[PDB]
This record gives sequence, structure tokens and C-alpha cells, in this order.
Amino acid sequence: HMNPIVVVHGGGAGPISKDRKERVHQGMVRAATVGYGILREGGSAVDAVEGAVVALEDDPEFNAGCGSVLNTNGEVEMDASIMDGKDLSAGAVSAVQCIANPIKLARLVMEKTPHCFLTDQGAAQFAAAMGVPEIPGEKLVTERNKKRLEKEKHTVGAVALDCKGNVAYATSTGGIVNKMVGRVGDSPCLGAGGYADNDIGAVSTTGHGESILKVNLARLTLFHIEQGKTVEEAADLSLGYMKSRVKGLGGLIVVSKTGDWVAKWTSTSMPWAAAKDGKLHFGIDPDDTTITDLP
Amino acid sequence: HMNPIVVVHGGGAGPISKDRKERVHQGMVRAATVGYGILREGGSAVDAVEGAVVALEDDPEFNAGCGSVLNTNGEVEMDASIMDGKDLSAGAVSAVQCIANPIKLARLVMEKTPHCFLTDQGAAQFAAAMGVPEIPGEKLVTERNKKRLEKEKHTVGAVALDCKGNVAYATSTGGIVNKMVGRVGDSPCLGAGGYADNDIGAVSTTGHGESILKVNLARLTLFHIEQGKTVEEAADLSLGYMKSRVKGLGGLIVVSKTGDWVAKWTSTSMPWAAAKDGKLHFGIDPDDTTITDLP
Ligand SMILES: N[C@@H](CC(=O)O)C(=O)O
Ligand SMILES: N[C@@H](CC(=O)O)C(=O)O
Ligand code: NA
Ligand code: NA
Repeated sequence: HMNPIVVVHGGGAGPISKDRKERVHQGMVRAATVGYGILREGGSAVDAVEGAVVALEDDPEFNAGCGSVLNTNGEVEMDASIMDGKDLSAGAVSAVQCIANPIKLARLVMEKTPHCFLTDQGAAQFAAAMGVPEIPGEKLVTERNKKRLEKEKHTVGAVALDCKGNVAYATSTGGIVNKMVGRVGDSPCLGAGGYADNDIGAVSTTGHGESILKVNLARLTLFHIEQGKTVEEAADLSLGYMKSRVKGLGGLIVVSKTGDWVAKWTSTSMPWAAAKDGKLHFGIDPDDTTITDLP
Repeated sequence: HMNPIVVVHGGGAGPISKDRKERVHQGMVRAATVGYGILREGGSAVDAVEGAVVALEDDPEFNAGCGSVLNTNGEVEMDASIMDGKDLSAGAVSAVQCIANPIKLARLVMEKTPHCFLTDQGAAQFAAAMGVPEIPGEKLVTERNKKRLEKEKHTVGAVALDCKGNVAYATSTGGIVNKMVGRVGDSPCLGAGGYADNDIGAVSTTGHGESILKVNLARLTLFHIEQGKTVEEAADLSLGYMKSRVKGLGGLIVVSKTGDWVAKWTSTSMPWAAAKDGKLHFGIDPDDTTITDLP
């Protein structure tokens, strides 16, 4: 049986407030442990990535679910995708409003529809039909995101490997601040915001969404892994190509089917945490990584 | 400088009857003629692919624009995307309504916004801003498509290389008949419905969208070329993979950076056409190709 692992991220970005680092760090910690606790029971890779991401959606320090950034209209529209590495089954939603957990809906699309990707109004209709509570549009909006929008008006994810050796990813976001209405980035798009294949590995992405789409970052990262590269080498190859070809910056987390894993980025920062073998790992800035025992 | 070449497809299909087959011919020659016309006239691969698909969008005989299949509530929902190989510039729309030419709307996304993908409500507001006409949904609904919907309950593309060596793809669709409200297929998804890259080539795909999304069919084809497989070898294996892994059928058109091209499909039939060196290649069933002179 495979030594299970979960990696998590809370979004590529620039410099982060030191005080905020503590809310983010604890955010990372709680999502990774949630993830590892679901795996602990011998739970599935899909379960673990879904659970990890639900936690980060509910945590207002991260741009997904509650605390999602605001579009040009000062409003929240969310993107999500989830993928099962066994049969490449996938679920995705784009442009969804006034709901707690985009990733759960994405999982609802994967499991309770013959499709893989629902959008905007039909995603809203699907949500209702599945008994997803509509939560007030103001409970997702925070004051710090309001001050983010005003200045400009003048993403979370997880990968897992379960005890049976399956891999999965989950990525969730409110997008980029001051985005057009109905803008869809890479997060809900298979191959871009993440990919998962048992014959290679699983990936969740973050960074400049258009650029991530343009280069199909998640799959590319795996193209390099098939071709015999280490998880690190491949991550640097893929992010380096996104920087070199289209001048976009980003980050990613990845676990291979051998359970070798890495977080690597070309944004200034990328909060990440991984749980493997009863230890929790954490980082924000490159070459600055701490490790603690995980009960 | 290179000889220009356009390849169009009219989508994967089951068996095609007598009447439909010849009508398919006419639409395909029109579109290949418009695209090639553009190419012989110093126009871009992007202009060529856009022109071809518009032709097939306007034509009620094809599943895109006028003549789109209807969703679960008798309404036309359309996806389209376009991509330029030079820089990986791209645009796309998903679940758009009440407009004749979603591919034209996809081009504006590329060239007028800083976004690559719009959906539904957002897409409509950007259409209104760009002056795209707002016709009633019914006028895109044909009589044939009314019939198939009541019967179910009980895609078009173009790739071009230009004289300047730019490659592009376009893909447009009405989706699949009786699709859930707001279901999004491969067609507006870079790497799925298509991919253009001046340094490899361009692919446009068709068939069961959910399969195409999962395997990233278009980008997968281009990967094979990158390994040194020829364009037909590339298509054979990428389509081969969609078959074994996700149980998925469809087809593609591919053009290498150097001029080579093919149409391949694992589905029953895929209407297609090509134009290069003053010749028109056309077929629907495997190896039925009529190579004729273009004046
Ligand atoms: N990839 C996200 C941004 C982020 O990762 O923060 C988007 O463009 O939607
Ligand atoms: N791929 C298209 C349908 C097709 O090409 O047959 C879609 O799923 O929307
Ligand atoms: Na959040
Ligand atoms: Na049409």
C-alpha cells in the first residue's frame, strides 16, 4: 500500500503582511490536517482533496469561497475543478454565485451528472436541484477584498495520493480582482488549473489565470514528469516556460504516483503545506520551510 | 515563406444519410474556400480560421451558430474558442445565447479584453459592449433541431497555417443535444477543443466533449508531434488514447508548423475539407477523398 500524502496551497501572490502570514499559516495547517485526517481513515484521494479545499473555501484569508476576490462589480463569481486520477473523471463549475462550497458542486457535477463542466446560470440551477443552500451574497464578501477592489478601481488547491495509489487534485478560486463579469480563468479548466492521472501524478495550479490556460500548466508539468523528470525539475520546466513564453508567473503543487511531491513557484510567495508520514510541512517564501509532527 | 493551408471539419458524427452527405459537401467547400481566400490574400491564420467557422456557423446544416443542437429546455447554448500560435493569444466563450456567430465573439475576447474566456451573463454583456447584434434565440433554432430534441428525451472547426508561418485554430459548437442547462464541452477550452502553437502546429477537435476535456485531446496530439511522430501518427495515438482510457470517440484536424496536415477520426464519420497548393481535399467517410482543382 502507498504512503499517503496531501499537498495544499493558498495562492501565488506578492508580499504578504507578517501579521496576516499567521492567519494564512494556520489556514494552510488546518487544510492540510483536514486533508491528512481524511486519508488517515484510509480515505480516497478525491475525498481528501475535496475536504482540504472545503476548509480553505470557508477560511476568509483565502481567495476561494468566503474571502473570494471581487469582480469589477464588487461581486463574487467562483471557479472550481476536481479530478479523479483513476478514470480521469472530472467535475467543474465556472461563474458561480452565492454558494458556500464551489468544489462540492464540482464534485456534484462529476458524480451526479454525465457531464464534467457546468457554468453560471445552469450551475446555479444545478446547485438548487442538488439541495445546495444559497448563502447571502454579502457573507462571501470581506472588507479587505473591498479595499483591494477600490485601489484597483481608481485561489486554493490540493493534490493527494491515497493508500491505494490513486491521485487527485482540487482547485478553487474567486479569480483575479477587478475581473470582468463572467470571466473564467484556469482554475475550473482540466489541464490548466489542475490535472490528475494515476499513470503520472496530480497537480493544482495558481498564478496568472490566462497565462496558466495559454500554457495548459497542470498537464505540461505532467508531460515533463512522464518524460522522466523529477517533480522539482518538471515544475521548474513548466513554470519557466510560462514565464518565458507568455511572461506569466505562477505556482503549483504536485504529487507523483511514486509519492514524490513538491511546491514550486515564480510569484513572490505561495503559502503551501504538505502532510506525509505524520509530519506537517509549511512554506511561504522559497527555501524557507518548517516541519512539525502531526498527531 | 510558407504555402498557406486551411483545414476545416464539420464535426464527428454517426452514419450520415444520402441527402445530408451532399449538403455537407457544399458547406464544407464554402468554408474551406473562404479561409483559403483569406490566406491567398495576405490574411492571417486567425482571420482564415475565423472566416471558415463563421461560414459553418451561419450555415444551418452544422452544429454551431444557426443550426446548433438545443439544450434540455429547447434553447441554443453555444461555446467557441480561437487561438493564435505566435504568442498563444486566445479567446473563448461558453454557453452564449441570442447571437449568430460565437466564434466572432471569441475573437473579440482575445483582442479587446485582458481575458481568454467569458461565459453566459458575462459573455452577453461583453457582446453588447462590442455592438454584437442581439437577435431572438428562436432564429438560431432550426426545425431539424426541434425534432432531434423531442426524440432524444424519448461541431465545426478550422486550423490554418499562413504565409508568415502563423498557425491558428477555431472551434464552435451548439454542444450536444439535450445537454443540461449551462453544460460546457471541450469547444471553448484551450488544449481540449483546440490548441495553436507556431512552434508545433494547430489542432481542432470534435466528438464527445467530456472525453476530450479529460485527455486534453488537442494538446495531446501536439505532444506527439513534439516527440517526432508525424501528424497522422500524432492523431492516431491521441485519438487511440481517448478510446482506451475514457471510452471516447471523435475526431481532429491537425497542421504542423512546416505544412503537413491530416483529418482523422475514430467516430463513424467526420465531414472535413483541406486547401493547399491550389487543390481541395474533401471527405466524410474513411478514405473517400476527392482531390479537385481550386481555380
Ligand atoms: N489562477 C487564478 C488566480 C490565483 O491563482 O490567485 C485565476 O486567474 O483565476
Ligand atoms: N465536442 C462538442 C460536441 C462534438 O464535437 O460532437 C461538445 O461537447 O460540445
Ligand atoms: Na476562503
Ligand atoms: Na451552423
